[PDB]
Amino acid sequence: PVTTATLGITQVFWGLDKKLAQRKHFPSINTSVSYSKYTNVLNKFYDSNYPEFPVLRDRMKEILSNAEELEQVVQLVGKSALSDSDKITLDVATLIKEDFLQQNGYSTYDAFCPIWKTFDMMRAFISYHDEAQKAVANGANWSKLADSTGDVKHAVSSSKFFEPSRGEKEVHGEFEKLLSTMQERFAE
Amino acid sequence: PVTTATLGITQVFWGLDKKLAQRKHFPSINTSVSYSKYTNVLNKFYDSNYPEFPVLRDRMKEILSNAEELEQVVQLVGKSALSDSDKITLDVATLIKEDFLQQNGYSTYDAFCPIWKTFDMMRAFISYHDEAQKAVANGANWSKLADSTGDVKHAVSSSKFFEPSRGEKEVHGEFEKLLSTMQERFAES
Amino acid sequence: NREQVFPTRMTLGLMKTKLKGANQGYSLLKRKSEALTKRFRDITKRIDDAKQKMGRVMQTAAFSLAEVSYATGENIGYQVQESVSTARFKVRARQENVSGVYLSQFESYIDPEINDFRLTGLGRGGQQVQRAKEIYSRAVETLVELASLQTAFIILDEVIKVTNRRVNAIEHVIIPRTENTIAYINSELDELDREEFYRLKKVQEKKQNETAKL
Amino acid sequence: AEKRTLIAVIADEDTTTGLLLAGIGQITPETQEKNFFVYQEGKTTKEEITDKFNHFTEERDDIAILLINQHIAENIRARVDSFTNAFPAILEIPSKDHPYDPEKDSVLKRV
Repeated sequence: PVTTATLGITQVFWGLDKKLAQRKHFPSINTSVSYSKYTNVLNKFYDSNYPEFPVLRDRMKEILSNAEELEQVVQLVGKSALSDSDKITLDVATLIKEDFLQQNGYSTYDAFCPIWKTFDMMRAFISYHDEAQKAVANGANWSKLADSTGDVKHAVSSSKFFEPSRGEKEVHGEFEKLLSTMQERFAE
Repeated sequence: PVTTATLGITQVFWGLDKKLAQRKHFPSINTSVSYSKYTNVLNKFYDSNYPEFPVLRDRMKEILSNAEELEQVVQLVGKSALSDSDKITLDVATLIKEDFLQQNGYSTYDAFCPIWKTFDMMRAFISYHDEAQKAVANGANWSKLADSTGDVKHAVSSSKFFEPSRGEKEVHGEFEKLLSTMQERFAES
Repeated sequence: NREQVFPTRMTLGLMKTKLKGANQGYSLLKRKSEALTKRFRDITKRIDDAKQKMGRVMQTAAFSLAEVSYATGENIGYQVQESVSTARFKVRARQENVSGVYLSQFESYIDPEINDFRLTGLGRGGQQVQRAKEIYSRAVETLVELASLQTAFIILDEVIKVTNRRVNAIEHVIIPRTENTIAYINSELDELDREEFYRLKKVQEKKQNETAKL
Repeated sequence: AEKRTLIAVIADEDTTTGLLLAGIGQITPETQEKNFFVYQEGKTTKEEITDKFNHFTEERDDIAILLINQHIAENIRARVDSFTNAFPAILEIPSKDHPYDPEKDSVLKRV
């Protein structure tokens, strides 16, 4: 009842995920149950500072929700016959869960991920997902494409290790270079 | 609340299952949930009188638990995928539940099954299970082995009817011949 | 007849979610079984047709081989056995994804390293020997296709069997057990609510009696 | 599997010769084993034929598709029924003067 009343009166609610807490995935914040009703009013700040940020977070939420539905269906039916795009969404959202949402609060690199670094990481992850989807829509087999672009996947997974102490210019500069190699490495 | 408080205070829990109360499987003791905390303290009496009795009861508990798990598997995924060892486990556990564990309290033979007859019956059932496991591990097909040793299986299943009124010596003599008649039949097949 | 789960408000919701998931899995698995069974009847019809065609092709190849042997004047079986160092034709399995399953389909191939036949040293009837070899190769390709369809049939039969077993298992154990657990949990929650109501009614009656006395 | 890449022929002499001419069978010199072994009703025995079929199905892992004559499979009907594994495949190709029997086919019996 206390949680119900707080849900009734509050504007943001970060929901504990028991499943994520059992896997020791920190922070164990449930994406489905949580919410933040301040996105509409914070759209002004996002348009002022990081114009593409809200579109990126809606894309990330769409990817996570689609992956949740596909993971339920996979648990039901063994994932024997999965579309290439569905496999892309599952792999991309697993990567997002492991690298972007998950962060070690005690680690020096991910003690405090600044807003600009978080936006750059979102750019990297969403660009990787879009590039993989476009490459497969061009006809490339997902297995071979993933085998070839494991370097890019490792790059975006390790982008969380970029130390924010280097400054906004240095970190965002490296992300632009990381984003630059995304299109070049996905040509093959 | 009365059941929970009694379980908190007591040391032996003879949980009865109404599923076994129906189908006239008496005593209906639920082997899964039942426990006895005097198992360890009875080791002195067992070492004095029947030294192998705790080992045999541990083996019977292991057989029953393995069969419970295998039956939970089988009710969903069928009995075809089981190995021959799993087939033996299920068969001997059905034998135990239908002959040893179940004791009719109003029949002359099983009105009072004393400790020596119970120990001999555990010896018979555990030796039958061990002989089946060893003979199949040697390479025999379990279906043909069971068809051949149905005589020994029925002799074990008929161990209940040995009247305790015949005496400790006479009954033990009948159980000693049962084991000898068991090894020879399994050796022959 | 029901799961031995401790009743709770959260446990009731978790078990309702489990029931919904079991119903969804049962519906999707029934759809998968129906689609795979339609493909199964298609494969059985193809197997019957391919068996008839393979019988006809085998008869034709046997007639051609008999004609070649008659033209040569002797059995070329010994020469073929002697020249059996390597196989000119090889089959490589391909894991085609038919419907939900990934039943393998064999793919034939020709190796030119030992493609030379036993035409040399046969005495006579070289053209007949070559024609018989070509007919035998065509029959071997047809038989390879039939065997690939047969293996697909066997794999699809196994997958349909396990899928229908899971469907029946769900619909007759998982759904009934989960529904019974839902009913039992709801009954226990209602009993707890009734106990709380009775306790609060005693508290209210005591308060009313105290107020009346004072 | 990808390892199983071969054609097994245990049919009559004429069918074995035809398969060898087509290139279905081979004799490995290093392994001292022949993929296509010539066997007839008079040659060897029913037990020997059954043993050879079992070796081809299990011991000869390279064999992927097995071609057995209907007459040969008649004496090895029990082995054919016991060989319920999908790989390797078993085909009951008819032999000379022995028309293919749909009833005698192992897979057709499962239908």
